[PDB]
Amino acid sequence: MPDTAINPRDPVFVSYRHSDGIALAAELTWLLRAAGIPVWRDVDDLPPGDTDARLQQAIDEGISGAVIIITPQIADSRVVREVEAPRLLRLHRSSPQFALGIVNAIQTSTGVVDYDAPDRVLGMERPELRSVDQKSASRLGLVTMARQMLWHRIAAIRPLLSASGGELRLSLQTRNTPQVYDRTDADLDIRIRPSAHEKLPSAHGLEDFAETAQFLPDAVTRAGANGVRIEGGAHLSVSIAIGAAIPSTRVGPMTVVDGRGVHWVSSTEPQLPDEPRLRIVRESTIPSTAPAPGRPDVAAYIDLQHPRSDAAFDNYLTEHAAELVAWQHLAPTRTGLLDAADGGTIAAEAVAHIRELSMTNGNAVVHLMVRGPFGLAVLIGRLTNTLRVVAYEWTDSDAPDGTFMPPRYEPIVQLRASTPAGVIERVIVADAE
Amino acid sequence: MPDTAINPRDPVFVSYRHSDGIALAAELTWLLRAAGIPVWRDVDDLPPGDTDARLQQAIDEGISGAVIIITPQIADSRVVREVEAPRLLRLHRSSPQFALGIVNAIQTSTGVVDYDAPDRVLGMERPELRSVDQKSASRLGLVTMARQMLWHRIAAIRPLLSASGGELRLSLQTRNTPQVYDRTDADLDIRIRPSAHEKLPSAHGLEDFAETAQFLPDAVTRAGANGVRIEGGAHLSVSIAIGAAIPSTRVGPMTVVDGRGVHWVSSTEPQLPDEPRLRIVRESTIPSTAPAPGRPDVAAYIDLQHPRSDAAFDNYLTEHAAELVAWQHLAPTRTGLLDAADGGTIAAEAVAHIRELSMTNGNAVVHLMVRGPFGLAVLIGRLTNTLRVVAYEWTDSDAPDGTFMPPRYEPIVQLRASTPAGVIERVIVADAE
Amino acid sequence: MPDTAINPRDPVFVSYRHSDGIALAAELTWLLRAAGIPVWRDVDDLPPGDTDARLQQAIDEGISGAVIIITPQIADSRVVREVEAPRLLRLHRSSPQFALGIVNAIQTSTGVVDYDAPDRVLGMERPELRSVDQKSASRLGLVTMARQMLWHRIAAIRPLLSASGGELRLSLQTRNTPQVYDRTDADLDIRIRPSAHEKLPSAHGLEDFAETAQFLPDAVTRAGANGVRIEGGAHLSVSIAIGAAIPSTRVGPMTVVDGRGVHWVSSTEPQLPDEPRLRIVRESTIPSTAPAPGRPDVAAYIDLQHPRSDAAFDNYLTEHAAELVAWQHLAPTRTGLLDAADGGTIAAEAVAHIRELSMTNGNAVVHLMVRGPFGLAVLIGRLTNTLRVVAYEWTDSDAPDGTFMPPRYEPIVQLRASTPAGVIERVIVADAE
Amino acid sequence: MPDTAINPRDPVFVSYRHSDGIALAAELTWLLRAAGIPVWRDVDDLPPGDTDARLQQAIDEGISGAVIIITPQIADSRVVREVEAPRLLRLHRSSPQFALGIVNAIQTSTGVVDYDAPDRVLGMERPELRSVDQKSASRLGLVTMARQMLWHRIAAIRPLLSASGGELRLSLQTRNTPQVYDRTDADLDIRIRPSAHEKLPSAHGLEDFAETAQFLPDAVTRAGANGVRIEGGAHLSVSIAIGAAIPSTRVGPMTVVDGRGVHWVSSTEPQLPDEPRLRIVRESTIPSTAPAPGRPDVAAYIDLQHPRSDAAFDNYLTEHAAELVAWQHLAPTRTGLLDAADGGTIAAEAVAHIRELSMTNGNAVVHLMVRGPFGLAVLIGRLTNTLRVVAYEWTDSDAPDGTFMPPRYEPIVQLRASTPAGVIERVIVADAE
Repeated sequence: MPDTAINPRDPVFVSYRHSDGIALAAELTWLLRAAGIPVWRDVDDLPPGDTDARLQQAIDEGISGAVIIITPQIADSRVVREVEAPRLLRLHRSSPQFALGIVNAIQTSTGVVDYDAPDRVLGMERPELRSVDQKSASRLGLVTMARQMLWHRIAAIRPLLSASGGELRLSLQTRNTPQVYDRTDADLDIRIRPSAHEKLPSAHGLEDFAETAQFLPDAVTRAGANGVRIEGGAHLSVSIAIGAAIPSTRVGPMTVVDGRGVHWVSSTEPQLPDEPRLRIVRESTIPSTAPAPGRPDVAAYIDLQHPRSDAAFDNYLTEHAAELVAWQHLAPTRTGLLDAADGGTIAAEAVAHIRELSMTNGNAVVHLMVRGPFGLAVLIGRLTNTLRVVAYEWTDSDAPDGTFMPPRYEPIVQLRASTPAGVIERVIVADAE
Repeated sequence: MPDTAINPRDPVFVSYRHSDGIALAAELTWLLRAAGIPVWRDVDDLPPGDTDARLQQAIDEGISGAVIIITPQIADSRVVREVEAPRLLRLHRSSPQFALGIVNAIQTSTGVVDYDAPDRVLGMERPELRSVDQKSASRLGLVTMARQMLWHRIAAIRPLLSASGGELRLSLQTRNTPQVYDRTDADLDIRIRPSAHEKLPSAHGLEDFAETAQFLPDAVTRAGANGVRIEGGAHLSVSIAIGAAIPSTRVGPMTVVDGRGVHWVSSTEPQLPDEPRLRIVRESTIPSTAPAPGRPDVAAYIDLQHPRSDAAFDNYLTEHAAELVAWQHLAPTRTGLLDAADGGTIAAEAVAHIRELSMTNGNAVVHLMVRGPFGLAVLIGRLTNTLRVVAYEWTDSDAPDGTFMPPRYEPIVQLRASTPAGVIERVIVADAE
Repeated sequence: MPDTAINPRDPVFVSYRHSDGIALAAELTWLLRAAGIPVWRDVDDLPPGDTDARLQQAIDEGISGAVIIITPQIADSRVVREVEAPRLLRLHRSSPQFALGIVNAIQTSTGVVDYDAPDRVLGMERPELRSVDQKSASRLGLVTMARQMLWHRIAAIRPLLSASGGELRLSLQTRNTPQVYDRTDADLDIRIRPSAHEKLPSAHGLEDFAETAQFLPDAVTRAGANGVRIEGGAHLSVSIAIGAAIPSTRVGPMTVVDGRGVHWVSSTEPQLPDEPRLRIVRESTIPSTAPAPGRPDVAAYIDLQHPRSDAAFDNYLTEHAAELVAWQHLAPTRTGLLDAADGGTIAAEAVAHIRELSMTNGNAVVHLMVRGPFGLAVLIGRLTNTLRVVAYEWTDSDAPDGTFMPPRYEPIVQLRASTPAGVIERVIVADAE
Repeated sequence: MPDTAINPRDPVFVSYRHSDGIALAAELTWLLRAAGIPVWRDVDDLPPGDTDARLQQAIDEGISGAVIIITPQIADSRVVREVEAPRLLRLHRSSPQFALGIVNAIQTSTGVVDYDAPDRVLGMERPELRSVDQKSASRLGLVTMARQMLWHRIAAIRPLLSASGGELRLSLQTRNTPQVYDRTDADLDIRIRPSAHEKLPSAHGLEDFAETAQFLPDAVTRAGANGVRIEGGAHLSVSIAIGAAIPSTRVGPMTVVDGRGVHWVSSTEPQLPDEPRLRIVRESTIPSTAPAPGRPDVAAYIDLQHPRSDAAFDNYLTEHAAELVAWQHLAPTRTGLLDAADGGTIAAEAVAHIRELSMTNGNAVVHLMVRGPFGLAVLIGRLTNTLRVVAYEWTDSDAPDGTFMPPRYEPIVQLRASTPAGVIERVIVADAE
């Protein structure tokens, strides 16, 4: 019921019902997942039929925090009344480490949030919910509630992090479907919706990761970790995004582990190494008759794997050579896959090259393309701070209408590592729908 | 009687009442963060759950100090008189080295500080609130009480530093969003408020750091440490500002950790070393009829990155070429990243050229543009004891209205280093907010 | 038995209430700090908490000496009568190594200090407070009681130095604020009030140091130290002043330590060294045509930091070339920071050059004008006994009116080493505020 | 009581009271300090505290000798009667090697010194003070008391000097303030009053030094020490005085160390060295018709500092050239300071030149004038056994009227070494200073 029931790295339960409930709960769960939460949802995973016993067992299995949604349908709904609310409230009142989150959606007549609204909808004989801190069912309010919940989880794990060498562990995948057990032995578990475009990440998911990315630096600095560890490795653009979220400029040498269990460590900041592992395969030369009307643009491409797929990059250049000031394509000079030990130095060389292009060519925004291991993608996205970065993703997929296109690079996000208001400045990617 | 009250490196509590206290509490917590005091406030950090219960566990966890904002609305305070304040009073009565700070907004009709008002509104039958120290409700008063709180924290940590370490660990950060657990295993933890422009320190937070820059050297001299240690990173203008606040003239050897786990040592005052690891890429020799009457302007550009970013500095120069007497560009001779071992001598070399350019040109203010790592910049601010610095940071960000503006250097602080009034003499940055 | 009372390095408590108390004790605190005794003051240092309990704790932690200021308002005030006076008198009765100072501002028709009055005014029925010595609440008597406190401190310390190698330790600063834990492991702590004029010290501070200037040589001779060690980093003019206060004639091998924690040792008495380490960059030649009547004037400027700043020296010359018989400019021959033992040697060389300037112009007062490290300034101040020194402070700061004042030197202090009346013959600077 | 009161180095107590006692106390205190013993006086050196318990502590900690000054007002005072007098008599009775001298301002109606007065006025029951030695309250009686007491101190210190490598150590510092802890690890501690003219030796202090100057050669003889050492350093005129107070024939080897901790050793009776360390710089032939009317006058100038003032000496030459018969100026051959090893040889050469002046011209007094380290001045005074010397001291100070007079030497003292009347025949300086 106390410590035996509460575990800092445990999933978070969400309670809801009906159309407004399902809509707000899906938004809340996706945003919270983008914040790095482990979450438990009924539509996520349940053996149907006697759902009451399964819900009770899942709650008893250890729930780090709770989320409560307030709608009149909640008052009408049976499950929220008795199946889980007594358990959640009991675990709240008994265990301090446990957290209870309540979100109000009915709103008052005037339009202010009602603090005592949960009391009538949940029907508790003793209120204790008005005294509970409550956030409105607005996108800013919802992301603020995710703020508080993620920071609570960081607070809970903080003694363990101080014990475990101060190494904060993150798990990131956009491909993995929603799953409660998707949580690993990791402090934060960032998951983003897999899109129907089968290679692009979801536009809604990247909007949510934009809203929640500002907490990632805050989550890390709350963790009190001298180092940051990332396991998994999402799509290349999302990897650049999570790198920009936690730059080595701010805190920590980042060691990234891929799904293939390879350790990508951090060795240094942007640098041209003594022996260059990368080379300048292709560059651009152009005189500008009208240089930089508005913002200048620099697009660059990185190859970290020996097979060369320049055809799509050539198509991108043919489409957009006029806009970009200069483009550079890099490849590994050494034969064989990039060494795990020297991964940080390879990332340093790549980011140093992109820094050279951007800074010399007018401090222009970088249309970055990374083709390499997800850990290295995170590493380069990590080292870039002063560069405004726009990440592109590989797409060999058909058209949204289902027709053939040439291998095309498409934009995902516009990144800046130093933005307090989220490293994802804009989700430029079009929606799958 | 908890021992955690004795623990000095614990956050300081603030208690304020709704609207009447929101402004005073916000200003007080901002000055506390700027002074280096870790603080827990209602807006930043309520872990989800019961507000009264969460405050209870947060206070029981351990607070070195506590401050109460006396406002007329406390008479109707739902949480203060019930749980928030009685725990504070119990801790105050419990242990000697615990801080209870009183800020009173309920001014007497005469206009003097009202000693009896906090006791009356707090509702405590004991008149101990009259005998406790109490400061007025104004920016100067809030700054003075934050002075007292900082002095109490430093005094509590002083025997620990005298017995072991001999190094005062000041951690300053700008883009860390205000939060209680951002405090690290350090003595004093400086934080500023992040704002929208994503590269300029917030004008309000910068003014707070200006007020507390009177106090930070006092923090050092009260800690009694042989030297000063910094762990973390901040806006590079704030880095120059803290360097001015902690000049080499006062503080021993100063070891600065940039958040990467690598620490920059301080070696030697402004000198041109036997080997010039830093060269002058561009030097200014242009004759004007006379130097501009009034304060002469000097613009020194010191970029420590081999990736050259000349666009923004050239734009600033063309903007101010007529006004400034002379300009100097300093970039490292060696292509590799600068080593931590000689970082102190490198910063000494940079400040030596800055002083050459300033004193040779009529002993003028130096418009400092820095691209170096955090430790090098804070050392550069450290060694500029008599030279006058105005720090600039780069903005690829568009104008506040959204219209593009080319890469620009914009002034943040006007530093007259090592000043009793304050090392940030004027907050020259104009942020619309 | 309280081992804190027998600890001589502990601060000194001053008790004072109301307007007369604040004025008299503020003057007394400035005199005590200028003398070297660390002091604890009400207004400047109250850690936030119950003021009565805070004074209890402050008295408990350690008090080498105590001072009570007596006015009728002292009899009126409850705290001065009750919270601290019983503790002070009890510790005075109990422990031998404790000094209690009683200064009376109440004068009967006779006008002599009222020996009996403090016992009744303080609220103590015992006439013991009459037996203690007393002095008038004027500048002269207050300075006398300050010298008595300093002499008691040195008397208590003397066996400790006699055991600890006979090295008297001082820590002296001009721009740390009124502080209690300012005390390092230093016998005397000379702190001069900073007053809102940046590089310029306070006229009140220098005057108060002047009143206690004669005590410093007396402090050294009472300490029975083979040589004096000074930590610190005061201003350059105050540095010359303090050096002249403890001249090379009276103390012997002196190791002055700056804020950097590097030892500037005393090697040799003024001489022209075998290798000239100072070069006469700019010298004035003129016959004695219309000099200053009676007393000729000479200015010697020494800039030991290689960055040459002759603009303000040029302004000083243009202002005062007429009365000045000659001026000599001293700079180091080789570029860099000058070594410690090299520091003693260059101090000897600089004083030799200044002596040559004074005698060649007819044994004249020297407008000594130093731009160098604190230890060197203290050493040149120390070696100049026969010579008379006028010390400046390098205004590079704008005037309070806002009008631009070119970099200029202010005639702050007139110095004459070995003067029994006071090494600060007259404070030349106007009031800071 | 242990032998801790038998130690001779620790000071001697003097007791006075009220108005008639203060003048005798001042004269006796100054005359003992000129004699060479450290003396403790009430108004001089009482640490802050209750005067009764402070006298308790001062007497109990260590006291070699005592003085009870008998005045008509001693009966009225309470403190003298039972606070320190019975304790001093207790120590006198218990410890044999303790000195208690009695001076009587009470005069018998007949006119002889009153032996029986101290017993009744002091309050003692039994006849005690009649048996102990009694001396009148007059300059001759006071100096006779110093005779007896210094001789007792020397008798006590005789075995210690004989055992510990016989060498009689003296400490001399004219410019130091009245002090009781001024004593060093020295047999005698000669002090003179500080003068308000800020450069001149004090008129009253030098008068007392003249009165007690008979004692010092006798003190050296009675100490039974082959070598005599002077410490602390005093005025160069007083340095010549202290040197001539111990002529060459009466001293043997003399190792003089100033406050600088550099040893000046005595080498030979005045001789001209084979290699002249100090050379003639300007020798003058002065033809004065009818030379030596009565007795002739000679002046000599020995500046041992490489910087040559020469201006005040030129003023002396202009003022007194007519009556003067022959004058000589000696400046060192080697550039810089005078080396420690050859100090005795340099002094011998200088005195050889001085004696050449004082003999070749005729039987004449030399007006000796020194710019040299304390040890060489003392040695020069030592070697002036036969020739009669007048010591000069320079003044750059403004005249007491306030108007300026160019650098000047004033006639301070005329010396004739080894005389029984006193080495200080006259204090030529006025007594107004």
